[PDB]
Amino acid sequence: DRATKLLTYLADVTVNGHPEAKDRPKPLENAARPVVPYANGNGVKDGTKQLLDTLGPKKFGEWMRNEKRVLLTDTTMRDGHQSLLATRMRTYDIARIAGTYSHALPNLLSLECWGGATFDVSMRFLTEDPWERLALIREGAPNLLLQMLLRGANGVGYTNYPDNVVKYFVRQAAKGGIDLFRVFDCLNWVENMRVSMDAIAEENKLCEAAICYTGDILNSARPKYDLKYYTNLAVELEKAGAHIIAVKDMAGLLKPAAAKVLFKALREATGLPIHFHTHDTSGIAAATVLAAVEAGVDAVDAAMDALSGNTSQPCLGSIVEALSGSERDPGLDPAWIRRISFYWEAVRNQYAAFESDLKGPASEVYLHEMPGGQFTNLKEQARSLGLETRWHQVAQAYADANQMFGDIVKVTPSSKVVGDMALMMVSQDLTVADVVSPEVSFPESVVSMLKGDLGQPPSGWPEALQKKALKGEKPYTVRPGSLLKEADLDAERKVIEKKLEREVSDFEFASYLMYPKVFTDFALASDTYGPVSVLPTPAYFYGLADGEELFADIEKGKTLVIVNQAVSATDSQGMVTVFFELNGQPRRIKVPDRA
Amino acid sequence: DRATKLLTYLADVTVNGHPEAKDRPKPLENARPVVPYANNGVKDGTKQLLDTLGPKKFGEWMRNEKRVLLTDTTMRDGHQSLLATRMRTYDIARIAGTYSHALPNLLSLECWGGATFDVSMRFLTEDPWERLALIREGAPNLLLQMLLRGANGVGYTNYPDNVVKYFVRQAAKGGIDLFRVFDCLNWVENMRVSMDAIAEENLCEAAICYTGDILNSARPKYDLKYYTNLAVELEKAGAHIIAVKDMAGLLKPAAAKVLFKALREATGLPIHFHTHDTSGIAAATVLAAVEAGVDAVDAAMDALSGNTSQPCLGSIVEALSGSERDPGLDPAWIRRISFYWEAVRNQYAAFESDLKGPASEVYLHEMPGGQFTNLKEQARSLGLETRWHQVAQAYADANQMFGDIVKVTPSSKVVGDMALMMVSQDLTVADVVSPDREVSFPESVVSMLKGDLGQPPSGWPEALQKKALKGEKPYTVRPGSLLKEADLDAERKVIEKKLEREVSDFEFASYLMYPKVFTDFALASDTYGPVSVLPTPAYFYGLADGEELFADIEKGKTLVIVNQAVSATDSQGMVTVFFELNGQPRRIKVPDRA
Amino acid sequence: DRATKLLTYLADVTVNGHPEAKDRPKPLENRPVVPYANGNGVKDGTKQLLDTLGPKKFGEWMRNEKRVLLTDTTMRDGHQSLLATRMRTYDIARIAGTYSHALPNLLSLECWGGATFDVSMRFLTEDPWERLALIREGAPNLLLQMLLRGANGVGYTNYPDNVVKYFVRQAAKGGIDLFRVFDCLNWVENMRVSMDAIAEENKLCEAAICYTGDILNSARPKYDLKYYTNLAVELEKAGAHIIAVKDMAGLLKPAAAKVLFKALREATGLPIHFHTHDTSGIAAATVLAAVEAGVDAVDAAMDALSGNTSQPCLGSIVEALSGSERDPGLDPAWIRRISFYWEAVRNQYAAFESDLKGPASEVYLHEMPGGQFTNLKEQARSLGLETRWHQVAQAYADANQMFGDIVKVTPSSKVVGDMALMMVSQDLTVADVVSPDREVSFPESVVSMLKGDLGQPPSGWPEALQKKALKGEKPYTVRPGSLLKEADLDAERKVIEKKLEREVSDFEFASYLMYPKVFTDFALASDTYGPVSVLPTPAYFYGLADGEELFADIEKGKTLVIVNQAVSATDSQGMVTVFFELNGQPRRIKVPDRA
Ligand SMILES: [Cl-]
Ligand SMILES: [Zn+2]
Ligand SMILES: [Zn+2]
Ligand SMILES: [Zn+2]
Repeated sequence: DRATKLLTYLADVTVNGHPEAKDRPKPLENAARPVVPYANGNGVKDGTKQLLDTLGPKKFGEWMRNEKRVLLTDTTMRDGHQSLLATRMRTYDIARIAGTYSHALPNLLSLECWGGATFDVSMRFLTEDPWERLALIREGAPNLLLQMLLRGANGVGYTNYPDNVVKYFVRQAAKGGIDLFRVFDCLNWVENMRVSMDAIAEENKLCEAAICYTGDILNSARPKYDLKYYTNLAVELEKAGAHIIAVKDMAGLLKPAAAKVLFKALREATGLPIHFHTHDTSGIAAATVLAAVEAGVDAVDAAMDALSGNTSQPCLGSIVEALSGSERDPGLDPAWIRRISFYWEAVRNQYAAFESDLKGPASEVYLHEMPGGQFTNLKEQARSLGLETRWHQVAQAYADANQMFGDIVKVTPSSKVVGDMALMMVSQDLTVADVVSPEVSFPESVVSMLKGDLGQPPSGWPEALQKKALKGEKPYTVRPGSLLKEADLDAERKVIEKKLEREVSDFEFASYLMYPKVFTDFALASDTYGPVSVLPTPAYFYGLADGEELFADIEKGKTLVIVNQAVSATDSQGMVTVFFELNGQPRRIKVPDRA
Repeated sequence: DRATKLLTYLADVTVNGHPEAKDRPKPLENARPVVPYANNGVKDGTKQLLDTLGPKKFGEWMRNEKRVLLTDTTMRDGHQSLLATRMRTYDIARIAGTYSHALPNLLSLECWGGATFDVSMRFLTEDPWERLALIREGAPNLLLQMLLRGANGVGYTNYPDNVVKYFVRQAAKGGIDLFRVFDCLNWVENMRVSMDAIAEENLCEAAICYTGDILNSARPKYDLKYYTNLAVELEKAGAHIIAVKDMAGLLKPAAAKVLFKALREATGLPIHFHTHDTSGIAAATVLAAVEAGVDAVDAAMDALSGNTSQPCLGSIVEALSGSERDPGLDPAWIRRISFYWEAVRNQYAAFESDLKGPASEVYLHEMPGGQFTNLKEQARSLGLETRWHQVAQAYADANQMFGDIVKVTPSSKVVGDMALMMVSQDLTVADVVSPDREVSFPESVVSMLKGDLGQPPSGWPEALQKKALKGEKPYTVRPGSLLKEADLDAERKVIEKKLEREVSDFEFASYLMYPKVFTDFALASDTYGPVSVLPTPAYFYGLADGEELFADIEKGKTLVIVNQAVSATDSQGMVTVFFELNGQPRRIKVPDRA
Repeated sequence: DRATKLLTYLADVTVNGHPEAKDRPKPLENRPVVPYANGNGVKDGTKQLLDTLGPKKFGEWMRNEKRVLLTDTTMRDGHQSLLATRMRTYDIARIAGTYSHALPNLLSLECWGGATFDVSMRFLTEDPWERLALIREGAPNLLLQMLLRGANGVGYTNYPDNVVKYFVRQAAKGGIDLFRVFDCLNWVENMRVSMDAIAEENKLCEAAICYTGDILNSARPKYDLKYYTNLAVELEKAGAHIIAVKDMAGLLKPAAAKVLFKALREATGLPIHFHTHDTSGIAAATVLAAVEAGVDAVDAAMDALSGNTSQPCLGSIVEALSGSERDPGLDPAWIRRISFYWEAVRNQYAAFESDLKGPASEVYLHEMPGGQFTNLKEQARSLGLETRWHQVAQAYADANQMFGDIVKVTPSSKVVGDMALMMVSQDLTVADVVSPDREVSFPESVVSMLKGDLGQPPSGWPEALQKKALKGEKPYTVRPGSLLKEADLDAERKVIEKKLEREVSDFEFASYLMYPKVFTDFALASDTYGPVSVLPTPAYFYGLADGEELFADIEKGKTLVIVNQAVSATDSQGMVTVFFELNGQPRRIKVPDRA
C-alpha cells in the first residue's frame, strides 16, 4: 500500500505531467544522473556541531570571535536555489550530498538549508515534508551546524502570528535539528525581533541577529543609513541577547570600500562575532566578501560554484581559492569544493524547468535595490501583467516607490509591498506625484504596511500617503503581534486532528500553525500518493518513459524495481491504465485523464 | 542594382534561412533595440589628447592621471566570449555616437581585432573595415582599441615581416589608435616587429599575459620577477603602455595588490589591466588593481559582462564612485547603454552558450574565457559532452606536460587539441610520452613543438618533442625570420585578376591575412550587395509573410520592402518571392536549397 | 473589368474553395479533349425537318419512320441522376458540335428543364439560357428537348397561367423544339394550359403519361392497360403531337412493354416516346422490348453516364439493334468516342458521386424515381437514418399506399419522401399516422398535397387521412392554377428591374418569374464575379494551384492567360492577396479570408 500509492503518483505524472513542469522547458534528454562522490572511507572529524554542543551559544560566539581563519557558510541548500531555481530543489538531491559535506568539508561553519521559501514551497510545490528534509540533513552531517533563516515576526509564515505560536515554532525548529538561527526583521525593528530571539535563547541555540543592509554608508547624499545606523543596531541587538551579529545584504548592495569601513566599525562596536550574507547581482559581491574578510569579519556566506553568481551568493570555490595561502585561509579542500560543485551542476540540470532568463551582472541593482530572491520573481509577475517590455520602468518605479515610502528597508515581506506598488504604478501609468495627489485604489499589501502590519520604520510612515491610502482606517504603531490574541493551542490542534481524522506530530502541528491550508493539502496529498519524496527528481516531475526501469527506495533497506510496461488509451469512464511491473510482478494502475 | 542585390539576399534567407542560425535557437517572438535619445556637441576626449601629445607623452599623461581610466570591451571581447563573435556592425555602429556623447571620459573602446576580423567576413558577410570606419565616424573623441596578435597580426598563421608591417600601417590608417599587442608565449623577440611597426605609425600597448599564481611558491616558474622583468624588457622595446592580459581570469585580488605595486615600481610606463570573470570574482581583482594604483582597466557593459566576459563595468564604476580614484562616468548613462546592449543581445539567441555561472574550476584548467565555450562545443562534437571535466583535467595535465606554458591564442588551441585527443583515445601523460604507445599527435601539436608558435623561456620538453616531431628537425629562431619577404605587388595582381577588379589597400590587407575568406566574401558581396545595412533579425531570418522593413541602402535614401508572398517550388527548382520595394512590385527568384 | 471580375472569382475559390466542393471528395490528382472531327459540314437532321413540316406533320413522320429514333439524355437526366445535376455549361457546350457532326441521325438531345434550370444558377453560378443558346449554336441540326413540369413549368410552386404561358414562349424563343410535358398525378386537366402554350408556339408537344405499378399484375388493378390507353386518347384529344411513356422510377418490365406498346400504337395514331431509368439493372431489356414492339422513339444516356438511376446504356442498346430491321443507324465508334469524352468530363465531378453500387430489384418495392433516389438517401443520412435506409424504403411503399397508391414523380414523390422520413424518425406506422389518437404534425408538403395543391388523383384523396392532416382547412378539388390571380407582368418586371438597378432581358425576366430569389442572387453574383461560366470545371470548383497556368476565353477570340504566382498570409484587415499574371502583366487581387 505504500508502493501502491507511489505507483499511483507515478501513473499520474506519467499520464498528466506535473503542473509545475508541464509547460516550462524540459531537461536535455541526454540526462547524466547526479552521482554522489565516492568518499575515502574514514569516519567524520568533529566540527562546529560538536563545539556548540560542548560550549553553549554564548561561549561558541566567543570562539568564533577569536577564530583567526574565516568561517564559511554554504547557502547552496537554501538561498542558492531559492534565487536560481524558484526554491524547487528536492530533499532527494539535497539529502544525498549532506554526508559528503560532512566527510569532505568538516571545517565548514554551517549549512544554510532551512527556512526562507523552502518551508512553504516544499509542501506546496514538491509534495514533501520540510521536517523530513531537516531530519535527513541532520542525520547526514552530524558534525556541522545547521542554519536557517528565520523571519522574526512571521517565523517562516506569511502573516503575523501570536507570540506563543512563534515561540512554539522555534521550540520545534530546534528539536527538529536547527543549531543556528539567522533572525531578521524586514524593517530592521529590534522591538519586533525580541520575541524570536528570546525563544532561540530559551532553546539554548545560536541566535544570529541580522541587521539588513540598504542604501550606502559612504554616500553622504543618503544619510538615513550611515555607519552609526548599523553600529547602534549592533549594540542594540547585543543588549537584546544575540550570540552573533549578521549583516544581511539581501539585495547585494554593500560595496567593497564600505565593507572595509563597516566591518572594522562593527568589530569595534561589539564583542560579538560578525557574519556577512550577500548576493552577487552586481557581479562584484565577491570583491565585497573578500574586503569583509580582509577587514576582519568572522564568518561569510557563499554558494557552491554551480549555484553561485547573479542573484545567488558569490562563488564559494573562488572566494576560497582567493583566500588560500593567506593568514585568514579558511582551510577547505578545493578539489572537494569542486567535486561537490560538479554534483550540484548535474543536480541542477534536472531543474531546467525553473531556470530564469537572467543573463549576468547588473549594476542596475544599485538603482532598484530589489532583493536577489525577489528579482526574477517580480520580473515574471511583470510579464504576467503584460509589462515584459517595460521592465526597466518597473525597476525605476520600484526605486521611486521606495523613496515615496520614506526610503525603507526592502526585504520579505516589505519588498513585496514595494513590488506591488511599482507594478501598479507602471500598469496604471501613475507617478509618485500622481499617487499622493488629492482616486487610487492601493494594493491590499500597501494598505496593510501603512496601517502598521509590517511594523514601524525609524521615522514612521509618511503622513500624507498614509492618510490617502488608509481611507479612514486608523493606523497603529505598537508591535503587530502584541495586538493578536494568544492562540489556544489545544483547541487549534483538535481542529486539524479532526479534519485529518488522525493524530498529528508536533512538527506537523507546527507546520499547520504556520500554513494551515498548504499543510492540510499536503497531508491529503500524502495520504493519496505516499512518500513521493523518495523518488528521484526526473521521475518526480516527469513520470516514467515507455519501457523505462526505475529503482526507488520506499523504506531504507527495501528497494522497489518499477517498470513502465504500457499505457492504455482513455476509456469510456475517462480513465487511463498504466501497466507496471513491480519487483517482477504485474500491476495495473488506473488514473484519470486530466487533459 | 544594389537594391536588387539586397532583395536577392532577403529572398534567399527568407526561403532557406541563414546557415549559422538555421538549426540553433530563435529569439523570443515578442521583440527592437532603441538607440537612446541623447540630450549637445561632443566634449573632446582621449582621441584629441593623443592627437596633440603623441604616444610617448600620452602614456605619461595616463601614468600621471589620478582617476582610473576605463576601456569598454563590449564591442569586441564581450561578444567574442558570450556570442561567438557574431555581433553585427549594424548594432555596433548605431551606439558609437551614444558612447561619444554620453561617456566622453572613457579611455578607449575595444572594438577591433581578435575574432572579429575573420568572423565578420566569414560568418556575417560584412567588412571589418567598414565597421571600424563607422565606429570612427560615430566616436571621434575616443581612442579606438584593437587586440593585435603580434606574430600573426589578426591572421591564423605566421606571416612574413613586411606583411605584418603592412597590416599595421593599414590598421592605423583605418582608424585604430591603441594597439594591445601580445604574444602567446610571452616572447618579446616575437613582438619586436609588431611594436616597431606601431611606433612607426605614431599607442603601442605591449601586453604581458598572466598565468599561474605569483603568490604560490609551489609554482615558481611565474613569480613576481617574471612579470616585472618582462615589463622592463617591453619598455626597452619601445612600449608606450604595459598591459596585463589575464586571458583566463586567473589573477586573484591578493596578487593584484602585489603585482600592480611592483609593476609601477618596475617601470614609469602606465599599466592597463585586462581580465575575464570566469571565476566570478574578477571584479574583486579589478578593484584591487585600482586600489593598488593601476592606470587603466577593462570592463564590459552589464548586459554583456560576467562569466567568460569581462566583469561588470556598471558595478565596478558604482563601486569606485565617490572615491579618490573615481573614474568619472555617469551611471545612468552606463545603465541606458547597457539596456540597449541587452535588447541587442536578445537578437543573438542562436549564439548563446549553456554556461550557467562562475566556476573556480578555472583555477585548474586555465582555459582562456574566449576558448572555453568553444572547446566545450568541440568536446560535444567529438561525443565527449559527458566527460567535460575529464577534458578540463586533461587540459591541465597537457599544460604541465608541455612544461607549463602560457595558454592563449593560438597556444591554447594547441593544448585544447591535445586534451581532446587524450580523452578520446583514453591516453595519460605517461601514455603520451611512452616509448611504447604509437601516438599520432595533432598537426597543431607537431607544429608548436617544431617551433612555429615560438619558444617558451625554458624551451620545449626534449622527450615529448623527439617523439612528436617523428624525424623533423626543430628550430628555435623567430618563426617569421624564416619566411621569405612577400612580393606584395605580384600578390596583389593575383587577387585583382581573380576578382576581375582593383582592390583597396584595406581589401588587400584583408586578403593578405585571410586569402580564402576574403575571396569568398568579395564574391558574396558582388552577389548580395551591402547586406551589412540590414537590421539583425532581417539578416539572420529574412522577412515574415506580410512584414514591412526599412533599410538604408545609401545614407539619405531609405528603401521600404514588404514581403508580399512566396511561391511554391517550381520545376526548375526555384522559389519566387514577391516583394514591394518603395511601392513598386518586384519578383525575386532564388533556388530552393532544402 | 470582365477579367478583373474573373480574377476575383479565381482568387476567392483559390483561397476559400467552393462551398459545393469544399468538403466532398476531390478528383484524382492525375483534361477532357473534344474529339477532332473529320472536317465536313453538318448533314441536316430533325431540326430541319420540324422546320419544314411543323409539329403535327413531324409527329406523323416519326410514326411512319421504320428505324427507332434515339434521344440522348446525357446533357440532362444523366447527370441529374448521377451527379446532382452539377454538370457545367463549359463541358456540355463543348461537345454539342461533335453530336452535330457525328451523330446527325439522333432525334433529339434532352438538355434542358428538370433540375438544370434552377441548379445552374443556384449551385453553378451560370445562366441556363446561355447554356441552351450555346447548345443551339453547336447543334443546329438536332431537336433540343426539355422536360417541362406542366403545372410548375420549371418552377418549384404553382404559378398563374399567364406566367406558365410566358415561360413557354421564352423557352421556345430560347431554342427548345421538343417539350416533354408531364404532370405528377397524370391529371390531363392540369396539363392543358401548358400543352396549348406549346402548340401556340408551333413546337412539338410531347404529352407524357407517367408509368407506375404493374399492368400485368392483376393484384394491382388501379393502373391497368386501359388506364394508359385511355390517357393516350385523352392527351391526343388535348392536342399532343407525341405521346411519351415517362417511366420515372424504371418500373416497366419487358413483358409489359411488349403489351403496352402494341396497345398504345393501336389506341392512337400519334407516335410513342419511351423514357426510362435503369435502377432495376434491366431497363435495357425493356427498351429493346419496346423497340421490338414498335415504339417510335426511346431515350438512353451515353455509356459513361448510363446505368443505375440514369438511363440504360445508349452504346449497348445501339449495338443490340445494329443490323436489325429497326436499326437506329448511328456509328458506334462515334458513340464510344463521345462517351470517352463524357467519362473524362465525369472524373471532374468526383465531389458529386453517390455511393450507389449497382442494380436493385428493391426499386419494384419503393418505386422511388431514379432522380429522387440518391437525393432521399442523403436526406435520410442527414436525419441520422443511414442505417435504416431499407426501413425508409419500406415506409415510402407504405406511405404511397396510404395516400391511395399515387403516381410518385416531382413533386408528389417529394411528398411521399417527406412522409416516409417522418414515419421512420418518429417510429409511426400507417395505422399510427391515421389513428384518432397519436397527435401527428404532418409535413408542410403533405398538408399541401392533401389540400389540393399538387392536383387531384383519379379517385381523389383518402377522406380520413385528409381530415386529420388538414386540421380544419377546407380542401379544394379544382385546378390549382385556376385559383391563382393572373400576374400583372409589367409591375412584376418593374420590381426586379428596380432591385437590380438595370433593365433585364425577357429570358432574365422569365427566370425571375420562376425563381425570384435564386435569380436575384445569381444576378448579384454575376455583377461581382463576371462570366464565371467560361472557366474550365476544375478551375471553377478549385481555383488555381500555386504556379499553375490557365487559359480562359472571356469573349470568343480573346483568350486570357492567367498564372497563380503566389498567395499572401492573412493581413490585419482579414484579407488575402493573390498574385496573378494576366497575359504577362502583374495583377494583385484581394479577397476576404472566409475560414
Ligand atoms: Cl427563388
Ligand atoms: Zn539571501
Ligand atoms: Zn580577453
Ligand atoms: Zn427521368
